[PDB]
Amino acid sequence: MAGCVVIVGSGVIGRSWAMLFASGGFQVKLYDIEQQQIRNALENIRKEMKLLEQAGSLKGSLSVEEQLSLISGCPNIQEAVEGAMHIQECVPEDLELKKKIFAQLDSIIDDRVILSSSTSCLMPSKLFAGLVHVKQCIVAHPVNPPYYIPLVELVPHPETAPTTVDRTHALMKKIGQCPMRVQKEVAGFVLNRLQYAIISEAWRLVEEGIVSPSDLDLVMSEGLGMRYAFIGPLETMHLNAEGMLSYCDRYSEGIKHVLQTFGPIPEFSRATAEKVNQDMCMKVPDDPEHLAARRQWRDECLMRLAKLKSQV
Ligand SMILES: NC(=O)c1ccc[n+]([C@@H]2O[C@H](COP(=O)([O-])OP(=O)(O)OC[C@H]3O[C@@H](n4cnc5c(N)ncnc54)[C@H](O)[C@@H]3O)[C@@H](O)[C@H]2O)c1
Ligand SMILES: [Cl-]
Repeated sequence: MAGCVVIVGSGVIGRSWAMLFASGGFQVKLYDIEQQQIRNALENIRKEMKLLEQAGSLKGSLSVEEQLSLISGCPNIQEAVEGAMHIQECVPEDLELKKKIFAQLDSIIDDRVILSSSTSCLMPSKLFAGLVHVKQCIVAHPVNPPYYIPLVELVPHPETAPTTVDRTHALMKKIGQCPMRVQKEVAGFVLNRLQYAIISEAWRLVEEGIVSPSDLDLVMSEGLGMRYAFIGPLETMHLNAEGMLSYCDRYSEGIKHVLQTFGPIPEFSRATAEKVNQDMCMKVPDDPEHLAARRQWRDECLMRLAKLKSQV
């Protein structure tokens, strides 16, 4: 009864979105510039949904067969977007390519559909520059693997209509994800700014030999990361003293003292990358089979954690 959802780009992220939207009861049309990618996407989604069902990880109440019947290939973009209510773009991370596609869509779409990019790093102000339908534009950035990790960052353009944000929020909630709002665009949005703050100090600590990369990673996974699975950094402050003000009173002099001892932004030189890599390879060799085995274990853990979080 409501429009379908269109996925523009049936790759890694496109396929995950398709599964998310199908589980919410939405009709999904998969478009790609390569028709073979639509065919492969439909085959891989069929195979993955069977795997999820067997793991007990398939979302919502609809059967495998119900959800799969919601997803079809649609190689014609005009037909795909006709009557759509949401278009999620999932083409490669390339500003000129995204702007081209958006300019094509701009000339054919109606005033109700929402146009949403999956981009992890491009600014809405550049993506949607000069578009007639700029009010309908938004970034909805997911976290890979989005079927297990629910966070979606919603990042508007300055001229994005509030209704676009609210509609997109409600849509993300219906499919089971966890939308949040980035009020004004900034480099890295929110998630990558925190991630890169951590990477930057970790890199310096290991380059300096304060700890090995493997021990630094245990400091996170047997320590700080266990807390962060459930509570964010600001709530941690709140709970680790008698409230946030108490925590600042106790610890803020120290936080400043520690931060004032930070080294400069790394170069991330090839020489240092190679030394870090040599260390990483002791635990996880950088050939395809070893990397894929470790990612499969990672994803199983993510899936089990998602299930735990849903119960508490
Ligand atoms: N971990 C991730 O992979 C990840 C996580 C979050 C966000 N993102 C973002 O999602 C977007 C897509 O990433 P991906 O990893 O799924 O890319 P991908 O390379 O897996 O898939 C891209 C798809 O776009 C298709 N394509 C290329 N040009 C096209 C065009 N003109 N029109 C239609 N389709 C076209 C390709 O054929 C391909 O199937 C990127 O902006 C990326 O930054 C990726
Ligand atoms: Cl270099």
